[PDB]
Formats: sequence, structure tokens, C-alpha cells
Amino acid sequence: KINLLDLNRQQMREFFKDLGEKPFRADQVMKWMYHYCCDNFDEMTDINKVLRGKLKEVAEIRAPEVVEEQRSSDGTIKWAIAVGDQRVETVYIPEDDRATLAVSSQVGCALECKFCSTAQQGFNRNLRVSEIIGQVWRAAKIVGAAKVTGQRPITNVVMMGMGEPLLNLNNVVPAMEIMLDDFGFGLSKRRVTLSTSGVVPALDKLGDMIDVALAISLHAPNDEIRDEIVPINKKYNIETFLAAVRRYLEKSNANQGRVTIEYVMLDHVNDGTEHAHQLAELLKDTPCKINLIPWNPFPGAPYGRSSNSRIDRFSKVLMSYGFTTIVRKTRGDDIDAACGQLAGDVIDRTKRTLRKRMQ
Ligand SMILES: C[S@@+](CC[C@H](N)C(=O)[O-])C[C@H]1O[C@@H](n2cnc3c(N)ncnc32)[C@H](O)[C@@H]1O
Ligand code: SF4
Repeated sequence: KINLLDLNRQQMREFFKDLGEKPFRADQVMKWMYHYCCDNFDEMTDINKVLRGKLKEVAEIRAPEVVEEQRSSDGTIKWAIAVGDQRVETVYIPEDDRATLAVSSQVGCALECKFCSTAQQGFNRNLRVSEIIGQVWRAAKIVGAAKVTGQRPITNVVMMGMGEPLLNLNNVVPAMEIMLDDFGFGLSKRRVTLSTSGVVPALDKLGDMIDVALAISLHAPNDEIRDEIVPINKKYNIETFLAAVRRYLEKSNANQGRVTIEYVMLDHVNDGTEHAHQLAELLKDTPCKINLIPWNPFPGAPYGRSSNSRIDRFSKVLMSYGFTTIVRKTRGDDIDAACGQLAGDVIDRTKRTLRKRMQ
């Protein structure tokens, strides 16, 4: 069967057209899928029985299943999401004004950032469209669909889970189109954020095919430090990445002329005042919002979390130059906040297979 979660509205309309139906019936079906979090054609009351019969025969609504769940005391929910044999993560982060979902793009990652727990695993495969938007669907359902509960479950989506989004453009863009779509999750392009370590050629391509909010993962004042922290800097350095960001903003207006800059705080690597000064000079031409993220530790990594006093000094240096700097609050401290810890080692795959036999 065709999984309807793989399709955007354009593709959803043409599918129904081959079924012998008028375009807006696809829109009507999407609405049941995303506004009500429905995966059952029998539950769709305002669709005629004939159309309902065609859909059950050739189509399915199969969302990724939750294999594990962790609820924090601050509201943060973290899920291990099954995608065939392997596992990926999805984190729900509730706030006062916003509700943010962290979605994964790939199974593992090939970019080997030394401060990321997914790096040590290595890359396995990219996710399908259904496997990316189905994280949102599944999260929305469990949290509570908009037209079921009355309140939207998810107001903000950030592609900051496992994987590098820009190395999966073919599946990530259509999935984001569904997030943006009114018959999908009806999100503003300000509320859909793609994070990237800096795959420059792909970033130039992203701007030609969609307009969403960009956030860059910088983590360094210079190229000498970033070669160590973020290996892709060896291929596309900071000034090549910054120049690519300006080219994107000339096409994009989701950022409103100001790119988001992610900057993790690692003990005595990139958190002294001398790094803040260098970073201020670096970005003097590029308008931005700087998010200072405290490093969530995990076993194995050769780094420590930066003391909050050093984070304040670092922040105040940048604020003196006139940069808008945000110190991001840590979420899920009582649980595994570290990105990629719940979905653990690769060898569990075999141990899961023996589990199902004696179930
Ligand atoms: C996991 S990456 C995925 C998207 C993209 N490849 C990127 O690097 O931006 C998203 C963000 O998670 C953050 N991150 C990854 N591992 C972390 C860790 N162990 N502690 C704190 N932040 C982490 C990085 O700063 C990065 O900006
Ligand atoms: S930080 Fe982003 S790019 Fe670097 S390894 Fe982790 S997921 Fe891949």
C-alpha cells in the first residue's frame, strides 16, 4: 500500500486524480490525517463510502511507532521512534508561549562532530518523508491533535534531532511543506526551522526550493577550532558558510533578515572571553540571533559542560557589541537530555530481534 504520509499536497492531489477523484478530496483526507491525527479510513465520516473503499485497498496511514518514552518534570517528553530496524529520537518541549518539537532527519550522522553522541554511531540511512512528518503526526496525536483537544499540540518545529537535514533534501523539503501546509500542520515559516552544520552547495539548493527559518551550527570563533569541533569546516569553512547564509537570506524571509546562530558551550575549548571577542568580529556583517546552548553531557565524550559564570561572561561580551544573545535553558535534566542517548548502541538491533520471538 501507498503510505499517504510520504506525500505533500501536490503529490496527494495527483494520486487521488489517478484514483478517479477530484483534487480537494485529497485535501479533505490530509485534514483528517493532520488536524485529527487519524490513520483509519473508517473514522473519516465526511468521505463517501466508495472513495473510502479505494483508499483502504491501495493506501495506508503508517506512522512511526513509539518504542520508548520518557516524561520530564518540566513537561519535556522524549521519544525513541522506531523506523524499521533502527531507531531515531523526537523531543517534545513545552513552554508558555510556544510548543517545540525536535525532529530527526536521518538514522545516525556522517559528520563526526566530537561533541555529538550520534557522531560516534556513524551514518546508517536517510529517513523517508513518512518517517519525518510521521514524527510530528505521532507527537501531535499523543500530545493531542488540534481538532480533538481544541489547542494545537505543536506550534514550533526544529530539524535538530539526529542527522544533517541538508544531506536529505529530497525527503526533508516535502516533509516541511506538509508542516507549512494549511491542510497539514498549518505552521508559519517562522515556526519551521532547519539546522545545519554547513553543507554549502545543498544550502544554496535549499533556498531555490523552499523558504524556511535557518539556524546555523557554528560553535567556534575561527577555522582552527571549528576543524576540531565541526569537521565539515574542513570542506566548507566559516566564511564560505557565512557567505552561503547571506545568499539564502536574499531569497528567504522566514528569518526576517536575521539568521539564528547555535553555539554550544564546551569547557575551555570555545567559552573564554577571547573566543567571544573573535566571534563578535567574525559576525560584524551578518545580522543574527545568537543562541548559547549549554552542553548536555553523555558518557564517552572528551568535553565538559561550561560553568554558568563563563557562559554569562561570554554572553555579556557579545551583548556589549550589540548582538542579541539568548542563553538557552536546559530541558529534561531529570532524564536523558543528551541528543541521541535514548536511542542507544547499534548492537541492540540483534537483541531486539530475539525479544519479539518470546513475546
Ligand atoms: C543534533 S544537531 C542536528 C542538525 C544539524 N546537523 C546541526 O548540527 O545543526 C542540532 C543541534 O543539536 C546540538 N547538539 C548536538 N549534540 C549536543 C549535545 N551533546 N549537547 C548539547 N547540544 C547538542 C547542536 O548544537 C546542534 O546545533
Ligand atoms: S551535530 Fe548535527 S551534524 Fe554534527 S554530528 Fe551531530 S547531528 Fe551530525
